[PDB]
Amino acid sequence: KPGRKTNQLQYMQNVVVKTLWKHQFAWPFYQPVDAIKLNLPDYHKIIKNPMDMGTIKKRLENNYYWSASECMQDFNTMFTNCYIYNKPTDDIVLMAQALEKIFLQKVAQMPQEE
Ligand SMILES: CC(=O)OC[C@]12CC[C@H]3[C@H](C[C@H]4O[C@]45CCCC(=O)[C@]35C)[C@]1(O)CC[C@@]2(O)[C@@](C)(O)[C@@H]1CC(C)=C(C)C(=O)O1
Repeated sequence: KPGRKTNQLQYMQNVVVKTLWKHQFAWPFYQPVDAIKLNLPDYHKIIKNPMDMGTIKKRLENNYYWSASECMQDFNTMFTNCYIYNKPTDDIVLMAQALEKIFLQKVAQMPQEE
């Protein structure tokens, strides 16, 4: 509920979200995993905290977050869910790993808070 705009949250929108959206492998993460549309009967049993980059993009627009660290945790949840749910050989796993590498590169260049 307490939410806000900081230099760091601004960077999460204008650099991190904007760069990741453009990647060739980003499209599966544009919206919540839909267990009905994708015929995944155990998804919501296995993954208790779903997250996707569409939801993060909206939270940033609605000043949902108090700090960039909160936003980073949601990206982490999005990636970790993919790794936990899927098999090691699944291409979606390699897609997530490519996105997460870029995410981390951007987080490392993020301006320090205050
Ligand atoms: C269609 C869709 O959106 O997903 C389907 C799929 C992910 C994407 C896959 C692929 C099937 C192969 O068809 C390929 C062909 C080559 C490459 C490829 O990308 C896709 C489209 C799927 O692998 C089948 C199952 C699966 O649903 C997930 C469960 O593995 C999810 C789906 C989602 C949204 C996430 C984030 C997750 O953790 O995992």
